[PDB]
Amino acid sequence: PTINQLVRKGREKVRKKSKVPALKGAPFRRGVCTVVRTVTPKKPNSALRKVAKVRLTSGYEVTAYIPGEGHNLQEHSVVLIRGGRVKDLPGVRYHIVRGVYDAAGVKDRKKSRSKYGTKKPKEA
Amino acid sequence: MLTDPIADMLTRIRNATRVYKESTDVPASRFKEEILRILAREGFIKGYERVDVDGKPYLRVYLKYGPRRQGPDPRPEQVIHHIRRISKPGRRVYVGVKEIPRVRRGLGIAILSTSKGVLTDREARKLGVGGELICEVW
RNA sequence: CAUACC
RNA sequence: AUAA
RNA sequence: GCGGUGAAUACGUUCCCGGGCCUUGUACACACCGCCCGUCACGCCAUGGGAGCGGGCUCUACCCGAAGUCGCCGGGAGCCUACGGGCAGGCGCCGAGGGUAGGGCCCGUGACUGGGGCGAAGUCGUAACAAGGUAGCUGUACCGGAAGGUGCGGCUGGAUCACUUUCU
RNA sequence: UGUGGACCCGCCCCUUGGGGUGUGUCCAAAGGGCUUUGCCCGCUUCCGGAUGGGCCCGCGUCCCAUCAGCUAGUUGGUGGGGUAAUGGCCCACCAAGGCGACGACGGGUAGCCGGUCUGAGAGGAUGGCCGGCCACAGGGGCACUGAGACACGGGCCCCACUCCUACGGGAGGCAGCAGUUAGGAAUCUUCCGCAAUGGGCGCAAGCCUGACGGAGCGACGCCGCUUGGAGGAAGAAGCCCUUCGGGGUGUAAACUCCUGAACCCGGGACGAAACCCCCGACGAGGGGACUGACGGUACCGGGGUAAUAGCGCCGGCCAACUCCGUGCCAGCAGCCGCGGUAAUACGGAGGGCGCGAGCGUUACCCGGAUUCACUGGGCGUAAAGGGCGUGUAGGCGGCCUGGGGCGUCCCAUGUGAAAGACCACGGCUCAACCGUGGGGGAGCGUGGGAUACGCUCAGGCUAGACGGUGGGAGAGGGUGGUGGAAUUCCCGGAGUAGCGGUGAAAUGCGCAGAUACCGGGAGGAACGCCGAUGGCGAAGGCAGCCACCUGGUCCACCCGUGACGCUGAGGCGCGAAAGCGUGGGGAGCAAACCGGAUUAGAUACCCGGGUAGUCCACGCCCUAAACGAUGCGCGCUAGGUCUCUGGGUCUCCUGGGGGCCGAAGCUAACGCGUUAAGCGCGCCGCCUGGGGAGUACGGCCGCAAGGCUGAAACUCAAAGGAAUUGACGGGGGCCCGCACAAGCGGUGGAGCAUGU
Ligand SMILES: NC[C@@H]1O[C@H](O[C@H]2[C@@H](O)[C@H](O[C@@H]3[C@@H](O)[C@H](N)C[C@H](N)[C@H]3O[C@H]3O[C@H](CO)[C@@H](O)[C@H](O)[C@H]3N)O[C@@H]2CO)[C@H](N)[C@@H](O)[C@@H]1O
Ligand SMILES: [Mg+2]
Ligand SMILES: [Mg+2]
Ligand SMILES: [Mg+2]
Ligand SMILES: [Mg+2]
Ligand SMILES: [Mg+2]
Ligand SMILES: [Mg+2]
Ligand SMILES: [Mg+2]
Ligand SMILES: [Mg+2]
Ligand SMILES: [Mg+2]
Ligand SMILES: [Mg+2]
Ligand SMILES: [Mg+2]
Ligand SMILES: [Mg+2]
Ligand SMILES: [Mg+2]
Ligand SMILES: [Mg+2]
Ligand SMILES: [Mg+2]
Ligand SMILES: [Mg+2]
Ligand SMILES: [Mg+2]
Ligand SMILES: [Mg+2]
Ligand SMILES: [Mg+2]
Ligand SMILES: [Mg+2]
Ligand SMILES: [Mg+2]
Ligand SMILES: [Mg+2]
Ligand SMILES: [Mg+2]
Ligand SMILES: [Mg+2]
Ligand SMILES: [Mg+2]
Ligand SMILES: [Mg+2]
Ligand SMILES: [Mg+2]
Ligand SMILES: [Mg+2]
Ligand SMILES: [Mg+2]
Ligand SMILES: [Mg+2]
Ligand SMILES: [Mg+2]
Ligand SMILES: [Mg+2]
Ligand SMILES: [Mg+2]
Ligand SMILES: [Mg+2]
Ligand SMILES: [Mg+2]
Ligand SMILES: [Mg+2]
Ligand SMILES: [Mg+2]
Ligand SMILES: [Mg+2]
Ligand SMILES: [Mg+2]
Ligand SMILES: [Mg+2]
Ligand SMILES: [Mg+2]
Ligand SMILES: [Mg+2]
Ligand SMILES: [Mg+2]
Ligand SMILES: [Mg+2]
Ligand SMILES: [Mg+2]
Ligand SMILES: [Mg+2]
Ligand SMILES: [Mg+2]
Ligand SMILES: [Mg+2]
Ligand SMILES: [Mg+2]
Ligand SMILES: [Mg+2]
Ligand SMILES: [Mg+2]
Ligand SMILES: [Mg+2]
Ligand SMILES: [Mg+2]
Ligand SMILES: [Mg+2]
Ligand SMILES: [Mg+2]
Ligand SMILES: [Mg+2]
Ligand SMILES: [Mg+2]
Ligand SMILES: [Mg+2]
Ligand SMILES: [Mg+2]
Ligand SMILES: [Mg+2]
Ligand SMILES: [Mg+2]
Ligand SMILES: [Mg+2]
Ligand SMILES: [Mg+2]
Ligand SMILES: [Mg+2]
Ligand SMILES: [Mg+2]
Ligand SMILES: [Mg+2]
Ligand SMILES: [Mg+2]
Ligand SMILES: [Mg+2]
Ligand SMILES: [Mg+2]
Ligand SMILES: [Mg+2]
Ligand SMILES: [Mg+2]
Ligand SMILES: [Mg+2]
Ligand SMILES: [Mg+2]
Ligand SMILES: [Mg+2]
Ligand SMILES: [Mg+2]
Ligand SMILES: [Mg+2]
Ligand SMILES: [Mg+2]
Ligand SMILES: [Mg+2]
Ligand SMILES: [Mg+2]
Ligand SMILES: [Mg+2]
Ligand SMILES: [Mg+2]
Ligand SMILES: [Mg+2]
Ligand SMILES: [Mg+2]
Ligand SMILES: [Mg+2]
Ligand SMILES: [Mg+2]
Ligand SMILES: [Mg+2]
Ligand SMILES: [Mg+2]
Ligand SMILES: [Mg+2]
Ligand SMILES: [Mg+2]
Ligand SMILES: [Mg+2]
Ligand SMILES: [Mg+2]
Ligand SMILES: [Mg+2]
Ligand SMILES: [Mg+2]
Ligand SMILES: [Mg+2]
Ligand SMILES: [Mg+2]
Ligand SMILES: [Mg+2]
Ligand SMILES: [Mg+2]
Ligand SMILES: [Mg+2]
Ligand SMILES: [Mg+2]
Ligand SMILES: [Mg+2]
Ligand SMILES: [Mg+2]
Ligand SMILES: [Mg+2]
Ligand SMILES: [Mg+2]
Ligand SMILES: [Mg+2]
Ligand SMILES: [Mg+2]
Ligand SMILES: [Mg+2]
Ligand SMILES: [Mg+2]
Ligand SMILES: [Mg+2]
Ligand SMILES: [Mg+2]
Ligand SMILES: [Mg+2]
Ligand SMILES: [Mg+2]
Ligand SMILES: [Mg+2]
Ligand SMILES: [Mg+2]
Ligand SMILES: [Mg+2]
Ligand SMILES: [Mg+2]
Ligand SMILES: [Mg+2]
Ligand SMILES: [Mg+2]
Ligand SMILES: [Mg+2]
Repeated sequence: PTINQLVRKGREKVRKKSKVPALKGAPFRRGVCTVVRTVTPKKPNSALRKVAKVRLTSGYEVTAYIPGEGHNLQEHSVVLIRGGRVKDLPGVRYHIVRGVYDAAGVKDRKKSRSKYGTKKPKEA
Repeated sequence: MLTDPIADMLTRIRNATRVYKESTDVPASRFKEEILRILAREGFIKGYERVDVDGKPYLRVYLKYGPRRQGPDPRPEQVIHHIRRISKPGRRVYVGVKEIPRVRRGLGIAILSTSKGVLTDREARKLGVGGELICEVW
């Protein structure tokens, strides 16, 4: 635009809306499972995907994903969610922390251990 | 109407050179003329002169180019590679002496208008003033 | 090729 | 019908 | 594989099937057995309207009004006095807040209800893309399970021109 | 008592209530200690200093205009009250003012700053440690006492909450240090000491300081440091791979020697010299004594053990590949994407890469993002030119001269605290950390100067703009009038068996005589040829002919005015079609509708009917593919050719307008190219990935239908433009083939053979 116009109006700065209202800003948020489900992916994917509907201390009902091959979450399990969209299930934006609260660490896992949250296999 | 008569000239010149005219006519003003004085001095033109078209006063500028060149396209190098208005109406640009720009590491000039009169970049800095930055030429 | 329904 |  | 006997017909290129070259249009590229549209069914999600309930903030008028300063009185109507005056007390303005009436705004909740967006392989047709087989798109108006159709006018971002002929 | 000060009135200087001066009036005090006639500490009044404050002003300080009007102590006056002091701070009376698009009023959000993070910078984000200011002390008011408070550990009252209660009544206030509990993803010891520094009172000795100096917990952060160092096979074992030869882990290990974190013993701090006391004088100066929380710590000396390694990753981006398991499952995934039986992408293993007392994850800020572009973007077709005008504010403005000096530039000077940031030299063994010094600094204040450009004032000019005179072309607009062709209907004539319509038909019309044909009439609507390669208009749009009314325009003369100019948020007007209201009209056409066909169906295309509507007047509506999908103005930059309309010396020259081709140049390309999409300047409008959505909400407008303005949640990795090569078309053109056609013999039926 003309300068007189920038003078008159000006450039409007950009607002950047969150990808993840885990309120507080906070890194994570605790909630309870109010159902464990299986979900079908989309696009060129097929499998049965473990999710939970969680009701949060944020006072928010969001659907989290339950990573790992084995999971132990039930229709009253308390859990810690943590943000991280699952690319295939639309509307699944947060992940669940494996190793915190009711959620068990993955079992007999030896590689990417601290995600999945499993201790250190012990011997000599 | 003619809103900026300086840009008109600056441009009039830019236009003429890109088709390699021998000379071009700008309608005349002392201030326009006081610029051509510098263009001329610093080697960008061959000089100018007050001609007179249809009984109204013009400044004929005499343009200056390179030598003919090699390969396809023999059109010569331009002397005024580049020439552009800095300060304009509704955006006047003024600079302190500590802010007069080094154009192309001095390979080009920057005419500016001070209370000691119209002057090159080197001229004002080595003379201690600042003013309205008119235009870069390189 | 591997699948899905009538 | 669906995926390559 | 081999010899013996030994024909008919071909005007023509309009139709049917394939193929070559040039050109045009294209939303096709696993290339028309392509692409694609909308209703509908199943499922997940956020959301508009909403009678009525619960809560907060504010404004206008009227009324009650603590504390406290300030003002008036301070009286044979209490205390002190050097008679000048002080104090106690009393009234009044203001005044936190409260209440009655009307209005404006903000959040929760909610019977009922409208559409939305997503989710390999459910249903109906086939609107669009090739002149998409009635050029398309468009403002508006009416009509129809659905894409849509028709009127009127506009645009070219239409191939250029001889009964309907869906899907892959 | 009156040094002196305060108050009224007068006078001088000053210029706001500052400083003198005269009369009048008013106003002072406190004692205490001794080494006891002199010192120490106090008290009183006045003047000055220092330090700390109050108040006022210029400029700067987030988002929403889907918040455009706001204000009654409101705005000013006079006189009062009040205060340390100005002031509608408060009060009475008087005037009717004050503020707002330069964003008032309302709403939303927020303590502000030095600084901090990021960034090449401009910018963006932030205000956590520390320092400055402000505000608050359960919530709301209020004053008292004081130099100072409207007072966190002071007072009163109202409210809410906990506690005591003999039922009337009382008591509390951690957002001081610790600590408990609650909420949360999450945040410390109910520690030590007044030794240092600082504060309060005291003459002092001292006392009081949860200020503070220290220790404690937490890898939370930075910095430093260790888990060893040199030798050691042509290369153990195990695990891995293999072309069955081998190759890998790998000098790694074992093992040889060497230092010696941990740990033990001994010495053991700096921080602390003042206050006090003595000589001198209670001064300067000299002498003396006391004091350590941290802490038996830091540090120094001797003794001395081979003595923690994790986490992430290895499809591309992005350093690092091989087996097994799995089979669109189980799973991965920041984006693109991996997995459907040979997965370097999933799970394990060997190996490898990267960091390492850490390594990853999630969250948030800047960056890359010139992706809000001032630096540093765009709008013909990708998102974006307002439907068009007229014009308000505002922005911008030709040539010459003079004044001023607002902008602009320059010199000097004041301010820019410390911390932090930059550089040097230093202190802890280094660093982290800290000390000393230097350097820079935006911005504002003052004094002096410059005057080109911008501004303003005063003159001047004619080249921009307008005017005058003469001449022109036009479907430009409004009103009245009028012309012929056709369709339809009505009357008459003649004439008889159909007409119509389609791919084929039917519905339909026709013996009450239609269709065709002739003559007469009524009407409604639209104007053939001329006619486009045309013209006019700002756009929408405008075409029979005549007249009147009226708008724009172009040329010649170079006559007049003298910068009067451009653009233009709001406003106001105009605005195809459809649609609406009130009357009128109604030939033809025709949404809806009623029928006939077609079809698998056919709520369609085809056919026969047909209402609104199409027409008029008046009033609304305000939209569009309202398109050149290209805002208006001006200047500049080869030419050729066709055309419309002026002028001139009329083979041609010179204007205005409409096309085509093309120089330079531009463009992603297509294209544009003196009718720019080139080169430039002024101004307006608009864009910021797709969907949700031109939706919801709010406002405004409308009789309505709706229009204008116009989001968010949620959701995707695309959506797009141009071109390229194909393939394709129920697109074109050209052309073949027993492809059809022209022929002659077959199969399909029968019985059987053979294959399925
Ligand atoms: N998101 C689609 C929106 O709704 C419509 O599309 C929606 C429906 O029409 C459509 O339905 C299609 C159907 O057309 C088609 N013939 C069959 C198909 N299985 C369906 O698909 C749907 O349903 C199945 C389960 O039944 C889901 O697994 C699948 O994800 C979903 N797309 O599925 C869509 C919802 O995902 C509009 N056409 C479209 O324009 C609009 O964008
Ligand atoms: Mg993430
Ligand atoms: Mg992984
Ligand atoms: Mg063919
Ligand atoms: Mg050939
Ligand atoms: Mg071809
Ligand atoms: Mg070819
Ligand atoms: Mg081709
Ligand atoms: Mg098809
Ligand atoms: Mg609601
Ligand atoms: Mg209420
Ligand atoms: Mg009262
Ligand atoms: Mg009272
Ligand atoms: Mg009283
Ligand atoms: Mg009240
Ligand atoms: Mg179709
Ligand atoms: Mg088809
Ligand atoms: Mg089409
Ligand atoms: Mg309807
Ligand atoms: Mg449509
Ligand atoms: Mg219809
Ligand atoms: Mg049409
Ligand atoms: Mg006296
Ligand atoms: Mg006196
Ligand atoms: Mg005076
Ligand atoms: Mg006096
Ligand atoms: Mg006295
Ligand atoms: Mg005494
Ligand atoms: Mg002072
Ligand atoms: Mg008043
Ligand atoms: Mg006063
Ligand atoms: Mg007053
Ligand atoms: Mg405001
Ligand atoms: Mg605050
Ligand atoms: Mg800042
Ligand atoms: Mg940048
Ligand atoms: Mg803090
Ligand atoms: Mg702070
Ligand atoms: Mg509290
Ligand atoms: Mg307290
Ligand atoms: Mg808790
Ligand atoms: Mg102390
Ligand atoms: Mg002390
Ligand atoms: Mg070694
Ligand atoms: Mg030793
Ligand atoms: Mg040894
Ligand atoms: Mg002491
Ligand atoms: Mg002595
Ligand atoms: Mg001494
Ligand atoms: Mg060892
Ligand atoms: Mg690599
Ligand atoms: Mg193998
Ligand atoms: Mg499985
Ligand atoms: Mg495998
Ligand atoms: Mg594979
Ligand atoms: Mg692998
Ligand atoms: Mg990977
Ligand atoms: Mg960078
Ligand atoms: Mg940026
Ligand atoms: Mg852009
Ligand atoms: Mg388009
Ligand atoms: Mg566009
Ligand atoms: Mg336009
Ligand atoms: Mg409009
Ligand atoms: Mg438009
Ligand atoms: Mg205008
Ligand atoms: Mg103006
Ligand atoms: Mg001006
Ligand atoms: Mg000027
Ligand atoms: Mg001047
Ligand atoms: Mg000045
Ligand atoms: Mg500083
Ligand atoms: Mg910096
Ligand atoms: Mg050092
Ligand atoms: Mg320093
Ligand atoms: Mg200054
Ligand atoms: Mg100055
Ligand atoms: Mg001067
Ligand atoms: Mg003048
Ligand atoms: Mg005239
Ligand atoms: Mg006309
Ligand atoms: Mg008749
Ligand atoms: Mg007869
Ligand atoms: Mg009949
Ligand atoms: Mg008969
Ligand atoms: Mg007839
Ligand atoms: Mg007749
Ligand atoms: Mg009639
Ligand atoms: Mg034309
Ligand atoms: Mg035109
Ligand atoms: Mg048109
Ligand atoms: Mg006229
Ligand atoms: Mg003249
Ligand atoms: Mg004159
Ligand atoms: Mg209209
Ligand atoms: Mg109409
Ligand atoms: Mg009507
Ligand atoms: Mg009628
Ligand atoms: Mg009809
Ligand atoms: Mg019909
Ligand atoms: Mg009607
Ligand atoms: Mg009308
Ligand atoms: Mg002629
Ligand atoms: Mg022309
Ligand atoms: Mg070119
Ligand atoms: Mg090109
Ligand atoms: Mg061209
Ligand atoms: Mg131009
Ligand atoms: Mg362009
Ligand atoms: Mg727009
Ligand atoms: Mg969008
Ligand atoms: Mg969007
Ligand atoms: Mg609309
Ligand atoms: Mg609305
Ligand atoms: Mg209404
Ligand atoms: Mg394309
Ligand atoms: Mg073809
Ligand atoms: Mg044949
Ligand atoms: Mg047989």
